[PDB]
Amino acid sequence: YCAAFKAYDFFDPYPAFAVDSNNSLVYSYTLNFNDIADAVFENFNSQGYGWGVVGGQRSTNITYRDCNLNRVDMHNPYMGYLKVLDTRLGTWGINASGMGDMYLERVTVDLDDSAHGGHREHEGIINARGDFGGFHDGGLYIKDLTIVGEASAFEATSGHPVALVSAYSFNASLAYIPESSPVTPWGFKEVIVEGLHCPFKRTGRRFNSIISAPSIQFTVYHPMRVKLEDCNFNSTAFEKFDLRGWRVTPYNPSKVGIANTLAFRPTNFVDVKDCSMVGLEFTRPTSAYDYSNFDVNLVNVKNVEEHSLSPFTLYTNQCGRYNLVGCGLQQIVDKSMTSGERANRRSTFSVTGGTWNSLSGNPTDITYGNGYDIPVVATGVMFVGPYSQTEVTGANLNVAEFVQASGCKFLSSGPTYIQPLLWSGAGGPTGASANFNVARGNTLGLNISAVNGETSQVIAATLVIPQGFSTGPAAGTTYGFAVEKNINYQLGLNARSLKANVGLVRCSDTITGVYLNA
Amino acid sequence: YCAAFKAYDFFDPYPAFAVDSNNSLVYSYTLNFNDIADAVFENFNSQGYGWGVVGGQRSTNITYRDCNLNRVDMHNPYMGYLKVLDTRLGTWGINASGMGDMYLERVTVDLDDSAHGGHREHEGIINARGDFGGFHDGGLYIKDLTIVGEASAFEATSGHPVALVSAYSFNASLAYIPESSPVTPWGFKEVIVEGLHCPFKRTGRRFNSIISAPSIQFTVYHPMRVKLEDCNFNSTAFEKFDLRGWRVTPYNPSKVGIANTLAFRPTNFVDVKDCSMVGLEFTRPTSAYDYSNFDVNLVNVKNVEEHSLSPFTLYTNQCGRYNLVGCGLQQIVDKSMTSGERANRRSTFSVTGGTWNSLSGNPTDITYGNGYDIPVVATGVMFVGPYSQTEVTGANLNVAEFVQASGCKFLSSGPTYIQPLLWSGAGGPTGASANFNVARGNTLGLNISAVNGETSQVIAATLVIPQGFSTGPAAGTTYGFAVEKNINYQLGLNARSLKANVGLVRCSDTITGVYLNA
Repeated sequence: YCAAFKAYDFFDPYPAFAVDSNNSLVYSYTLNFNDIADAVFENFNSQGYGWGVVGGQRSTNITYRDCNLNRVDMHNPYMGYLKVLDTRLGTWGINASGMGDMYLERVTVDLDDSAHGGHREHEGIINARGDFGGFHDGGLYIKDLTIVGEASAFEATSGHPVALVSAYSFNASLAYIPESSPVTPWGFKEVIVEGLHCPFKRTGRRFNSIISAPSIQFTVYHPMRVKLEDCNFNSTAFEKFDLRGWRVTPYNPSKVGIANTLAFRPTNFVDVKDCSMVGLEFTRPTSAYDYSNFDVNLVNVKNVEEHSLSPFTLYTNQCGRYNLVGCGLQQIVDKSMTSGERANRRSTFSVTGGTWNSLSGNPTDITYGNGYDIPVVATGVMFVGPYSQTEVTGANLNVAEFVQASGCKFLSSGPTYIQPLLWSGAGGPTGASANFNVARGNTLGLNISAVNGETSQVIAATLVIPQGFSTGPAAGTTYGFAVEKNINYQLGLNARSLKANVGLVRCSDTITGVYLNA
Repeated sequence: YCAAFKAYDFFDPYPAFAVDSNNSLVYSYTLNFNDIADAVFENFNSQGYGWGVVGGQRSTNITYRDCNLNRVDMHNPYMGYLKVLDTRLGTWGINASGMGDMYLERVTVDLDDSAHGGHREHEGIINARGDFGGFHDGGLYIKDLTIVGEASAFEATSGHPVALVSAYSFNASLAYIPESSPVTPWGFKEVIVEGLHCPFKRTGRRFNSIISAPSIQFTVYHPMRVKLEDCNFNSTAFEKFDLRGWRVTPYNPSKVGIANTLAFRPTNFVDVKDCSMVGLEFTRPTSAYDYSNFDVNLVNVKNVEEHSLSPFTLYTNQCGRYNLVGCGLQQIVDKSMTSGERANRRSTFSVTGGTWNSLSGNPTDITYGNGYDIPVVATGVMFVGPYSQTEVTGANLNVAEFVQASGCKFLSSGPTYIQPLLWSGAGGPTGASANFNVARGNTLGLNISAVNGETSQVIAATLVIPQGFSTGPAAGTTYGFAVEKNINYQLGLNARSLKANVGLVRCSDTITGVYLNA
């Protein structure tokens, strides 16, 4: 019952290490307060091994400035704001349920936990209270966060590193939010991270998950909006968004099954700008909880560190819409590597600008419904990979079937640019057998060798695949001087929903090759 | 005449509430200073109803930190800088004319004004002094501003909520900047807002305007550059940029009439990124003050709250260039809802990526000059709305006439995609009548039923509308095997500036339908 005060340079050489008969850690606090308001703590010094040194309950407008503590904690939720500025934090991080907003600025976290064997009560760095239901009805705003250490002792027992943000309940029959309560059970309403620095390289992935709910109690919602900006993870493995332990979103209370991402409203939003990772993964929830529709925006995302190659790959398993602008893309895979599932809904992908360097593989790996009804669209993209103009390679067929391109360039190795080859043979007047799929809307070029009585000429024709308004084939005519005749060509088409299957190549003269005229 | 000092820990349980014989508020101060420099005020407590408790004149390099005051004010302009950090403010906000820069960081504003009978000296939250001409020759930089309350008394007595930033003069004959003065009469030279939080939902719109000049004195220029980022208005009505009441911009001193927004230089710049609002509106000034040319950039703008649907609408009747990248667009309306005026000049629109979900209406509403000379250009956009492939609907004709699209998809309700239908009939050799407009540069596909002496075939042909270099019609030639003849078709065109009117459908065989091949 204190208000309008300020504390100053208390000095503790090291915190207490209290155990029980079984040599397991028990609670002990250097500072413990209940029912305070308008408090400022400055230059507090209690850092080291042991239990968290701060315990708070039912407080308002708490500020920590220039402190050196191993934990900032709050059992009963706070209200108003909670500010941690210019503070160095220990392995426990921050554990606080709240009905307000949390602010972090210029905070360093040290994750070493060697003295403790396992004993990690909350699996993330910034956590809600697992004994209060795991709710935080407010936003979290982070600026210039620095991470050092690894927390190897926890990883040995659990098998994975710590998460960045965690919000879950230990037991839904003891800690939960009742239906009649006016509290909205948000894990965190919003998460904004602007500036994450990791000066030391990590072999593997930096975090187990960005937002984690590793329980099976299903008490709180996944955050409505997550934004990452200027975050350098400095790791050699892809980061992932795990969505497998969250309550059903309040945007779909009736639990309507979504068939296409464009036929339902979005329920969650993710933005990543100017951040550096090797890859990003989205894992959908299990059945009876899979009713979300995500909206993802990626801008200028690639790997800048020298040890792990530049291009990044996008793994996805959750229904949603994906937009990429000026990114260093490597591959698009419609599966989650963590679980192995292969997607069960129709998504949307759009790529604008940047470079699509697939290295030694195909640009896309999409197999849900054989890839039909998946509109991958690219505009003004430079494609680098195992493409060829004289041989029909796997990359040539993959990019022609799955990607609708416009104003794009292709370059395998040489200083110049090439046109991918799709088919080679002799398309005479009786037809020739072909078998390959092309996305409707792509432009194809055909090299024609026209021969008259005693004269011949090389013809370069251009053909556009119809969008699918009709069941007719793709055909056209052109003229050639020095032979004084018309050249007629036609490609047979079989319906493949968004794509088309070429089954027969036919021309009045001989067609020698079909090229991707992107 | 004080300098190089600091003041700490002054507690005032509540500010003075001074009135006059007519029970109206009069001035009263807790702190008052003239001619100071290098001053720091920390932990000042004076909060509640009454007149603003701070009044300053002619100062340099003033700093407020960790304060709890109902107003921060400067009557005569300051120079150097003015900083408000980690401070809680009352309903008055900040009122300061300046000859320097203003900085705000982590400031909470409470808008409740019940005790006052609806009287506000200024109509915004951050204001320039109206008794000094309403000028501020310098920038305004805001970071993590939080708004609580509603200011219901002022809204009840005026009809609209308070504005965000305000700069105007009460009387131009008493407070103004003379021509011979070296002061440049900027309202605010630059406005940068990064982070706006509104934890409580508002029924209506949060602010009357972003930058407001609600007088008819015309003493200061509109801000040259305005930037918004990570702003969540949490309201159910659109926000608007009101451009009435501003002095003519110095970029057009001779007041040259602009006609196309591309033949004159830009005069004002607006950027909005990752903001959440229902809509956005631009209202042009009245005649004798409409000489501005705006440059607007919108990146990733949509509504994320659960109560108001995701897609956002753009209202504008002001001459300028508009760019949208990855936005959740609903409709583009070339009129102002506030005033009802439509337009008088030619603008430019460019849409890249994102989703264009028009719900149950048309994607565009453009009227000025019947839509001609307005180049709306889209690239890689997914269109959702009342489209149909078996029937001709208004959305089909609207999107065909007003939007020039390339690499775009259409989905009405189903799990698959459709091609909008523009015309149905029987286009024989004589020619069937038709009447519909299509923007030049779009690709049109037509379903043709070809019949030979005994054989028949379905033909799918594509056509590109010429850009307008000539007065000839759009024609083409294709070939069909199994009928052994060429198929010729032609669409009669009537020139409408950037568009073309199709008046006749002609083909040697029968044309049964015309589709938008995008």
